[PDB]
Amino acid sequence: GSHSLKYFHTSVSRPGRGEPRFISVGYVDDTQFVRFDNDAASPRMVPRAPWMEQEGSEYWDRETRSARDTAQIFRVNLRTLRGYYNQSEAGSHTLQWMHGCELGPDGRFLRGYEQFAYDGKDYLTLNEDLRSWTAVDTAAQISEQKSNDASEAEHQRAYLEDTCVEWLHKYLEKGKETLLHLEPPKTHVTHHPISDHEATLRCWALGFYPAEITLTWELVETRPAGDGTFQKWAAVTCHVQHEGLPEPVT
Amino acid sequence: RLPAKAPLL
Amino acid sequence: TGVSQNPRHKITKRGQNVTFRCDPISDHNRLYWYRQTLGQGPEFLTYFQSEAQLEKSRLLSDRFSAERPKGSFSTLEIQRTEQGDSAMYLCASSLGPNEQLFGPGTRLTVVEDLNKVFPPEVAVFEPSEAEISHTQKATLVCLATGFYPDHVELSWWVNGKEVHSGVCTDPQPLKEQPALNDSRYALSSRLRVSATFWQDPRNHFRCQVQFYGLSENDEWTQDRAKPVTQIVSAEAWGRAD
Amino acid sequence: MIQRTPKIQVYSRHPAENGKSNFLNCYVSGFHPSDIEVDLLKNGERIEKVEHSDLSFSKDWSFYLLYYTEFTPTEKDEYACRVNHVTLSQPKIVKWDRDM
Amino acid sequence: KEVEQNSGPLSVPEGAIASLNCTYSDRRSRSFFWYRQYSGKSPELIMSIYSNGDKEDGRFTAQLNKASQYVSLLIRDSQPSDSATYLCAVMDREYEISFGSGTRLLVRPDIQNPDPAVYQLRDSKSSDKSVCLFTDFDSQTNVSQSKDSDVYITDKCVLDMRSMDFKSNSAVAWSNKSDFACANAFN
Repeated sequence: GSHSLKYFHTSVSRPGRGEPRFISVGYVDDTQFVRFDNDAASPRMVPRAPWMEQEGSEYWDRETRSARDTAQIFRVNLRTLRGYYNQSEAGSHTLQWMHGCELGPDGRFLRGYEQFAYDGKDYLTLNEDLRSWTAVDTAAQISEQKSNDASEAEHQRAYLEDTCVEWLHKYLEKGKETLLHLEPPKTHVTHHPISDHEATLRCWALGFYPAEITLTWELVETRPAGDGTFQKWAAVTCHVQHEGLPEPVT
Repeated sequence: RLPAKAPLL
Repeated sequence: TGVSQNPRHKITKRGQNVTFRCDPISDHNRLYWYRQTLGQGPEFLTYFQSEAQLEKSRLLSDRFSAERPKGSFSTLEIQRTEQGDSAMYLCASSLGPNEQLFGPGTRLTVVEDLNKVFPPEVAVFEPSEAEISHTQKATLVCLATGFYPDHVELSWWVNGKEVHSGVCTDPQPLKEQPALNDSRYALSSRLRVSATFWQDPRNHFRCQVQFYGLSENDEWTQDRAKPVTQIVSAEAWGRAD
Repeated sequence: MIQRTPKIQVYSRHPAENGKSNFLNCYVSGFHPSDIEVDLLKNGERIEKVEHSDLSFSKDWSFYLLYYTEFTPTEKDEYACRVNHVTLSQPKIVKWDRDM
Repeated sequence: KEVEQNSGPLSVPEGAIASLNCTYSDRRSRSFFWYRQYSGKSPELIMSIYSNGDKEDGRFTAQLNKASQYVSLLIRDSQPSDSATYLCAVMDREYEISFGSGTRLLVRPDIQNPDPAVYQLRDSKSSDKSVCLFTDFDSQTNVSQSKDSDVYITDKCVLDMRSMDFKSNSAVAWSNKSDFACANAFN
């Protein structure tokens, strides 16, 4: 896999209880590095990785501004999308927005993407050309037209191709000690007897970064340790693939 | 870094 | 919802304070304050992201200040007002870094003394007989004289309704004495109709001049009537045959 | 309107050794909408000082949080994760199995 | 200046295409705006362009060239109603807007049948006061302030009698001395 800079934006309308909830989280690869929560008193972008704690106020001012602007545009979008679907004011609804750029082995732009989802279901998607949008619904068609007429894609393309890449480079550098350092799984198998008749084998992987991994031989979803690393196991030899070890350990 | 201008739906 | 700003015109005595208000478009989180003088573009003063004042001009005077307490309406206050403060104070809102849409502005004139402020005298002049026979067309002229300051809005009214067609108001007023810096202003306007229309004596022609003067909160210590904001009409009826 | 039920995983950062400090992790995932309540339990008792990751989501738009607390496990003490979501009619409880 | 515009008056005959042109410093500027501002009024947003090429709205065309760092406004079939200051506004890579000083457009009105004439009018209320009206001249005529001080003379002005598709230029003069001859006043 390739280096990336992604953000995951969530807006939730709160009928009766005032302005919608809004949260943005920034990830380089599988490391989270920033957060904005609008439920704070004076809501600001904050660092959420030790290598971001040395950034000046110029940076946090700007990201705080972007996030606040986003939160306000998302508030309007929720109200607008309500009208499109002829839903009442009484019910809570969700707008989500993921966007990210990826580098190739050459450290150049490789691909960008953006997607909006309304109440868990895809709504509007940026196309690979980074020049046009694709609706799913009829509702999303008014959005496509509106976005198209607005040249919304011109803005997102410059972000994805130039900004998102220039800043991904700055983040990989500021936190090289942690982001470029690989950590392969520590593997072992454990014996769990169900009776004298049947037994259960469990292939463990622990303390690995990044979270991409395959356990081959009941497959449990990859999960975080809370120290930056990840954990996984499979159950019924066991083959373990991860970009941190030269060949699959069996 | 965030994009300034979240798209308008 | 557009952008509201009050007052539209404001006369203040040099050395006094003034405070303008702006109400932005509901869903707009950004509010911008700009100043504009003759034949220049808007100059940045300050802007607010909701309640947060994020920037101010490096050159902004200590006398200039703005607030947006509830993150809604914004006020701009000028203290110890000077002649040079005379300008157009524009407010603009935007939804994030989208388009900036402007309010109708607050035009501030800062005058030496409020006794210099007079309202307009207005006369309508009837069409020349010569013009009617030559052209089968009749040009009413309206004249507004002895007003200060320059704030005026002239309109033509025919049979109770305001007319735009055949109307033409001077671009800008002219000084009754180019010599004096505190000179009073005159402004002319033309309404042209068909000779037959001017000759129907059932037709009523009114030149209305809206003057922006003192507010009810301005103190007036003089014999002549308080030169408040007010309308001054003059009229004419059609002459038959 | 899409609703998905949390997948819960109760587990520890490091392998469990009695007497020595660790972290207890509850990983709720695959849920929608975002409103969820998550307590960690020490023998059915609500643990007070509990922290949680910032709300994020996966490619299917489903939400995921980590609730975690610093704990010293013992051979006697039982631990669990209590999770309420609009989708459940009653709180789901998952007990910590140090072999899982 | 981050944003450049010829401030000088741009004179154009009614029906010509007006070409308003604006140049910006930051090669990564994000959005580009044309405001119309009539005398004594606030700027009105008329065109918004972001992408290389042309946007069309009525008799208006916005042209954006990110390579030459030019942004232009075209006014088809230019009418005197378009006489106004046109303000160029550009948001830089950071989305911080700058307004150029603006370009004053003056659309000279189409006068088909000049009939240069001066007349004299009397006040509806008082026989005693008069004004002189120079009317019907063509859009190249130059009106001049007199050297009597007590003689006031206005700048020209085009009315448009919509119903009869007729247009006329007009200028006024008056005094309070009453030696005042109408036939001379205009030179």
